[PDB]
Amino acid sequence: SSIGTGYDLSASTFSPDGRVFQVEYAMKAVENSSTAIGIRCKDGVVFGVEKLVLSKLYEEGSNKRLFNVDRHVGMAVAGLLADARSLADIAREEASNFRSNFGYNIPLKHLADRVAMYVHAYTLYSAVRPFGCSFMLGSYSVNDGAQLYMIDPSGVSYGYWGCAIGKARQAAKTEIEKLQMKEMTCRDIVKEVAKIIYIVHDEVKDKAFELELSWVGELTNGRHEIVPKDIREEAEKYAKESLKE
Amino acid sequence: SRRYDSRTTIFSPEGRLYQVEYAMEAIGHAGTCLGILANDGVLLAAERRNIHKLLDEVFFSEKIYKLNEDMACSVAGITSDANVLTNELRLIAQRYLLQYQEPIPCEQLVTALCDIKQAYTQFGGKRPFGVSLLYIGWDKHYGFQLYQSDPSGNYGGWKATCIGNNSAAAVSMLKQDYKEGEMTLKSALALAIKVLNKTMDVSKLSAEKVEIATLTRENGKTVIRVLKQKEVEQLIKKHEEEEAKAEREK
Amino acid sequence: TTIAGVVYKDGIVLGADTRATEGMVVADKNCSKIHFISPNIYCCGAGTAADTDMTTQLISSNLELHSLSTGRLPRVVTANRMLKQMLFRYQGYIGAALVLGGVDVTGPHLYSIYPHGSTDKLPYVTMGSGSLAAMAVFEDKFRPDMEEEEAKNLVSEAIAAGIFNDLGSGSNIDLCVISKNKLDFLRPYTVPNKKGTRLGRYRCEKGTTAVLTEKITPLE
Amino acid sequence: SYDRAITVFSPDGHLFQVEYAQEAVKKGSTAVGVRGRDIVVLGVEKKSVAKLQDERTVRKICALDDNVCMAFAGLTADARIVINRARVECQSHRLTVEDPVTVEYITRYIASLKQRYTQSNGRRPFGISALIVGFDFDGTPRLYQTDPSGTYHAWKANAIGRGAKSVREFLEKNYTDEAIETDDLTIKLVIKALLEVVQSGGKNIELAVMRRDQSLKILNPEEIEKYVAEIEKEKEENEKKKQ
Amino acid sequence: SRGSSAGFDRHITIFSPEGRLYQVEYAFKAINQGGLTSVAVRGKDCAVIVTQKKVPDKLLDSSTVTHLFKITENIGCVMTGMTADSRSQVQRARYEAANWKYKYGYEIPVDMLCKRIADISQVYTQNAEMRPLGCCMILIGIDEEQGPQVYKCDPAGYYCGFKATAAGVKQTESTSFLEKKVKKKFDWTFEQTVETAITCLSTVLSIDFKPSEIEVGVVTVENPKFRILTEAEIDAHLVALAER
Amino acid sequence: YDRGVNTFSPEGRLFQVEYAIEAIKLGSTAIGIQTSEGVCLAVEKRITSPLMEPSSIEKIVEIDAHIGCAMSGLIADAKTLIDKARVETQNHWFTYNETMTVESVTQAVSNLALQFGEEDADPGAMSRPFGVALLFGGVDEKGPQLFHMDPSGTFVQCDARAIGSASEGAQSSLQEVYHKSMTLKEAIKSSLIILKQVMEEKLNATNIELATVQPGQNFHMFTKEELEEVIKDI
Amino acid sequence: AERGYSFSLTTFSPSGKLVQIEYALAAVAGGAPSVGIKAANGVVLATEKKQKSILYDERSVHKVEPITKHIGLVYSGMGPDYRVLVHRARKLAQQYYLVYQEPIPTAQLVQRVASVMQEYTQSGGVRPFGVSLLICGWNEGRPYLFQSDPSGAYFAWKATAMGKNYVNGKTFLEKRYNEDLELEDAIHTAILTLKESFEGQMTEDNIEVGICNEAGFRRLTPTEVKDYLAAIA
Amino acid sequence: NQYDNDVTVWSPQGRIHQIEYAMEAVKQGSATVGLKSKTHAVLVALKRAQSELAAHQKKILHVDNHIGISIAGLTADARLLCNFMRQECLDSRFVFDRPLPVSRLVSLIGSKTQIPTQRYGRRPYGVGLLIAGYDDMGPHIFQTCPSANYFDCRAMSIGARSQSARTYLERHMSEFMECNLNELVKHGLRALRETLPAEQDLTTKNVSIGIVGKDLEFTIYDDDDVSPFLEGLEERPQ
Repeated sequence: SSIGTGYDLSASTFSPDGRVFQVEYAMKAVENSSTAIGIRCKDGVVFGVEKLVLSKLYEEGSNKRLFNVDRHVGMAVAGLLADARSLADIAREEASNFRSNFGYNIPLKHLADRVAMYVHAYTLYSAVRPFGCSFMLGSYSVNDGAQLYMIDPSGVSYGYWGCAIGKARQAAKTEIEKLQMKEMTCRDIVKEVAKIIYIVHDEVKDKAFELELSWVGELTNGRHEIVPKDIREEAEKYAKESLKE
Repeated sequence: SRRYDSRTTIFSPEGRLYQVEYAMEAIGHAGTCLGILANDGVLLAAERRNIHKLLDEVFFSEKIYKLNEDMACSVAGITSDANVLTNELRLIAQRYLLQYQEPIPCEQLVTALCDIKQAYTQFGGKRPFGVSLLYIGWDKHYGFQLYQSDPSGNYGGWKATCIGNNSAAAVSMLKQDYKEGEMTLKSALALAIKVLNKTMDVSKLSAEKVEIATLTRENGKTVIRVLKQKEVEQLIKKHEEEEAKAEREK
Repeated sequence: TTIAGVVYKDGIVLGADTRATEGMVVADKNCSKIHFISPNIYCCGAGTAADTDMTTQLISSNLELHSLSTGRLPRVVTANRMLKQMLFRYQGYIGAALVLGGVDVTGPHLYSIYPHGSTDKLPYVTMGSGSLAAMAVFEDKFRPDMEEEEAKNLVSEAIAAGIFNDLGSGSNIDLCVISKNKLDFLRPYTVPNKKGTRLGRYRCEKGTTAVLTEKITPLE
Repeated sequence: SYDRAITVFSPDGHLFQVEYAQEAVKKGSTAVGVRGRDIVVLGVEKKSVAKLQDERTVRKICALDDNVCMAFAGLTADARIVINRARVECQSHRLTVEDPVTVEYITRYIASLKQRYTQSNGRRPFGISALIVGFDFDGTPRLYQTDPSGTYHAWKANAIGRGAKSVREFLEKNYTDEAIETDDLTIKLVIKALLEVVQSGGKNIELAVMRRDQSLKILNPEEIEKYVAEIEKEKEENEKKKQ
Repeated sequence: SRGSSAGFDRHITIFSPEGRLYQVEYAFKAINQGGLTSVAVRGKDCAVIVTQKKVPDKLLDSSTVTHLFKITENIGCVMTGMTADSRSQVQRARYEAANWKYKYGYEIPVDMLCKRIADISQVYTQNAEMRPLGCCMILIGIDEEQGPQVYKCDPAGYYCGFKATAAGVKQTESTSFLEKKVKKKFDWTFEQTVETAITCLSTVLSIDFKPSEIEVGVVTVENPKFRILTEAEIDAHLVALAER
Repeated sequence: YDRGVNTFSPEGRLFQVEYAIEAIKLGSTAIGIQTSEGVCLAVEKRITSPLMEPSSIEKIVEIDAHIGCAMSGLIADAKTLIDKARVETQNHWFTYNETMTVESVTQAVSNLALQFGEEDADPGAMSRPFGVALLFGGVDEKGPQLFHMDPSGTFVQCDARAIGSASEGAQSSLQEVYHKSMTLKEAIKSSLIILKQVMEEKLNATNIELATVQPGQNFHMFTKEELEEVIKDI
Repeated sequence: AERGYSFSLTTFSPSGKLVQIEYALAAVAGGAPSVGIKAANGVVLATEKKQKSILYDERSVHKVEPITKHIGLVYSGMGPDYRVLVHRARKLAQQYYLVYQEPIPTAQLVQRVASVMQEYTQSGGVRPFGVSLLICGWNEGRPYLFQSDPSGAYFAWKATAMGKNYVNGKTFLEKRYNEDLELEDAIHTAILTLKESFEGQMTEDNIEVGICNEAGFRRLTPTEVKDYLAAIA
Repeated sequence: NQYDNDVTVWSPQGRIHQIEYAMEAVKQGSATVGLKSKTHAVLVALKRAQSELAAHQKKILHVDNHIGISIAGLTADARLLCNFMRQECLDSRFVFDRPLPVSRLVSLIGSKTQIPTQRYGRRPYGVGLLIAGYDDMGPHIFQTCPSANYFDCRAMSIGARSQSARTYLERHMSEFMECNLNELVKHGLRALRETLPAEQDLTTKNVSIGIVGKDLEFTIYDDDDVSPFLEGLEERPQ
């Protein structure tokens, strides 16, 4: 599971055992990133991000890892940040063009497929390098329901009920599988998200951190929004207190 | 990308182009081809590498390309590259003809192709054309002419020369036997038969192994003809009957 | 020019006249206006002659490529699509008026194709300067599911109507019969037109033309 | 198209491709040129005298215009390219400007061309050096030289090619206002310089001269033999009756 | 020779000294990295696809996990190998089909679709700038006259029609099984075909699957529209195998 | 081992730019002195043969009537930048009807700094940096100015500056003798002195070139006699 | 995003060899064998179409392909490359027909296809085709048989073999075959020279045959090939 | 050493060495600091001279009436980015007749600088920026890295020996939001000062100041126009 004899210098080159190591290395860059999770319930989708603070000099809300891709579509990223931003711009443009050409808000599965094809386009040639980030797209509509998709550096796109990316992926997933989100509401979910984040955080290796939270559902009339300071601090308190047990 | 680039248009530390020289090496392993100038014509004579019992023979020749109604050429190296270059030569000749409404001088045609080959040596990152050429022709400026070009886009005019396998030996032999201002098509034919007979690895020499073409001037028109196997055998027999004649004297 | 096409029980009958005019002067008395598209598809052409020639040849070529690749016999819809899209792309500047007919796996099919790229699928069509006469013949004497000889008679009648009532048309009548298992490229069907026999002999005898200069050139 | 940096800097600050080009020049036939008063002469060494070869087709002394001639050393093909481009520019100068062409101008054009080929993607430096010779309007005679780098300078006399250092030294020691006081003396100086590196002959020396508003004059081997004869005579009437 | 290498013949798609293309073979190996196996069988009046549906996590919307794709209303495909590459190739196939109908006025035949995709892959095989796709496409559909059709294309550029094929890990074994079961000469019916494919996959991996561990695509003469079976009907096919 | 022309060293620099800086260290040394009475530029010609006409060696050129430039290193590369500068001044004159500031010209030439590269570029783009150091000496509204530019593109104003092989020594010598109230005569004198110190050949009238730009006088290249009158006062 | 490698992948060795071309030829001399015989009144092309399972539908892909109505093709080497060359050859033929309104002479088609093959030995970012072609044709009364190799060179043959054991097939042809043969006898000796290698029972579905007389090129029906493979008919 | 020379090549551990090496170019530049009050945004920069007979490098550039920058690294890349920012601001005023929001300008810089970190033969921008601005959301200090990443700072310092400044700033953050202009520039100057040995200190020769605010367009002070700021500082002794 580690061949590096020139077989890992280009995305236009297979390894003798049928692998593309550049994509794997980009994935590894995602693995070294702070954890971000997203979870889908019966009236929307909620996002949570462990945003590591590298300096107290940085303002509150700097280096956001939560994006508005469209008025109905939110985005949570993990990995090389600039890449994530570029992909956010791509997603935005795709959604915009879809609206201009077809008249209505782009379906999430389609936006996912498009952006994912765009990502996959960077895993074929030596002229460019794969995106060092994975991202989640969340949306809600009455005609489609609540939807949550995830895309990795290879270009793979899947639909999820709950998902996580970054350092503590599997631990976060284990914490997530304890929830019955198919019956809970986003309201109840925010607390659980914050909770899982606070659990999964490693205060020893990583110093201070900031919690990012995102709504998108029936409570917001389909608009992807930031979690109010009130609900956010409530969930944080619930988390800190749940951490002492 | 920078990794896979073989860097074909690049100087070597000694100040030379490796791919051009290697191409010359490829040429060295090709069918022997020589040309001799005379006062009443000029000729090409070349070794045929396409000599197998099951070949069908549908063309006038194998290594003798007609370029123009007043000009022909022979080749040595990779044959496909030769097809490319010969096609281009024809194109050039017709362009000149369209422009000036008179045949292109031979030197101009040769230079025109050689600039393309040179261009291939200087930029593009492509391999050069592994081909040397011999040009025979006539024009109203310099009369009968023989030229030679290498894959470097370098060319020269000759009174006699050779190209291909065992070229150097052939050149020495030519230096011995040639006859400045005293050359005829008959004598030159004999010389060709001689040098070809010595340079060719396969001795005895059958017409199945050689290909001769002459360019001559008859009645205001230019005539280019490929010798039939019969005439060739006449020439060879003449060579042997002259060789067995000078060996009696001892 | 008068060209027509009809759909009968077993296939398709195409018809054309053979006059080619430059202005109001007959240049050709035996012009071929029925073009090969594919072994099962043929096309009559009116409008700008060179344009119909090149269009029809190009489509024939592309269709040969198509069938060569598919290993199957071409469909008429394919010819129609290629023609109409090419023609639309050029906005009527390619003056090809066409009667396209053939037999498929789906049966016989007849389209009329206009130079702007519009098409019509119809049991009977006419194009050209003599198209209204032929159309009159059709609208008077056409019935669905005709037999071969009846259809041939109808089409030849329409082409004749055009020939004798249009100054743009004349000379002979060409038919092309295409069925599920036969191809009758009759050329020409019947010449209802003849030059009258020469009453005189205007033959000039050797030496009657004065010559200033002669030059004999032997060949081989 | 091919967009790759061929000519780049080395850690010691050298342009290796240009140096190798200069080596290619150093493997070239020796070419020398001297400037006189009303005459300018250029002579080139080894003509690769195969004798089976037409000399006319292998001359290393070309004319760019009626005003300017030139010799070279290096890769003959590259030389052909640069020469023809120089010719085109010589005519375009006449088109764009009623006046003909100055030697320094065309020298500058050629130089800039080479430099351009030292700094462009995909391209490879011209492996030649040129001796440009001419008479400008106003009558001043001039000799310049270029280099695969793009640098160019004026000279009173110079040499390029195989053993350029030797002939340069000889010219340094022999160039006087006494020598080249007459045309026949300048030509003599050129032949004398060339015979100091050539395989000692006269059938291996090509010599061309330009003078005044007159055209370029190439010297036939008879005249060259005559000059080399008067040379050997003076080399035995001022060097024999002394040592 | 016999496994010799020279230059970059193991990095880009150029010839090895014995005239092989290593990168292509590596792509074939890259197909198996998915760890899945697909079976395709042609009947007398139908064509059937079946593939493992490995969903190791409940955090997934099974509904989005599929290797079965609709190329056209009457043309179905199964992909095996690298996922993203597979979806790329699926998009390309869809485009080629739509474009085909737009230009030629009739529905594209499976033969020509597969040939087209393969033709495209050959370019990746011959150009150095890009690497082959680590995927394998099997198309099924009903042609107008030739009956039911199963075709398949390679990362090498090979394509062919089959009575039965398979792709992935258990490929050779599935081929052995199927080529054994074809020689018998039995009434290749709808149920016979479905059961044949399912049992091929099952025995080759040995499972007696749940109806949620595989997915079955199908196309019939009576119903040419490519249909993806519900878990219910799949189970209905499962319980019928545990009777004889 | 071959890498791209736009590759960073682990230290955070471009190899090609640094190697170009190295390439300057072989160039003829040049001296510029800024003074309220004018700016002077002096450079050695480095004649390698008595056969070489030294008047065909110009390492000091006129950018415009109020701006001169002294160059060191690969002169062939310098010619391009000089021409670009001249064209720039003339365009500025054409558009605005007023002369360019020395800093503006310098900045203009400096804009062609790291304009090299392989992929993602025009087919007529530069493949490598310019291996040349420049000294611009001019006069404008801010008075006499002197700027220095290197292949990094970084340009800076200087009171007295030396470029070339003997850069360090000459710069030290300059530091020892410069004050913001010298006369132009003292400047020229000093320049010629330090130049003679660092030059390997004997300083004479046909061995260096010297040029001045003063507020009352356009760019002037000193003649042979004008040079002799100065070298006299060694 | 993508552009393209603009340098040659095929370069001269110091020995003077174009290594990639010779490796391509190595790829040819590893493929199923093919035979071509020119026989006075016609031409025969035949090849080993041996599948790898009974599952393969041999009635779907062919090795003997028509280029036009009077020209046919077979190959030895890599399939996909051959397919590319077939499309290209057909296109070239049709261009010729559009310009001259006359069926393309076999030699001209061979020359154009050979030019295409030569391009891929010098143009940037590509390897040469791993395919040798046998091209049969009927033009100007006479029959024609050519072979084109990956270098882009072509040769006219009276008869030849390519692929595995092509040397022994070639000798077999040199002895057990000559002129004045009718197309039938030629088919006979063609299946005979293919049988000098076809390891196993050579059935009517194990080989593919195509003919070219002055009535056009066509692929032989499996029935006709069975009748010929009855060591008779 | 094989994952060193191309930006398109990931290392086996999930890093891109060309980007990091590019980041190292920031540290080679003279230190610069930037801080904001609630009304003003201030850049202070330690200029730097080759020899004593050379002037001190420009460190602060004007972009728009409400936006200025301080550079650290390759000066050519700095001028490149500067021209880009100027053009974007001009475009915004041309089309909308309103000044371009600082955060959006920064976002544009991120987008532009990300591009060549993914294309073969391209290199990252070898320059770090501190951006001082004022808009409808008040004063702003931004930081841009060669990694194409950007940060909204409350205060920051970059360049050689800037860790000290970073520490000092990190101590006096709570004061900044209520400081007056003189005090703000003071703090910036002290932060810049801690980036020097005890031997050397600030001068009217090696310090540039840049201020923008609610009552002041972006302005650059140096030479004698800096003196009023310096002459009001505590002679911090070792």
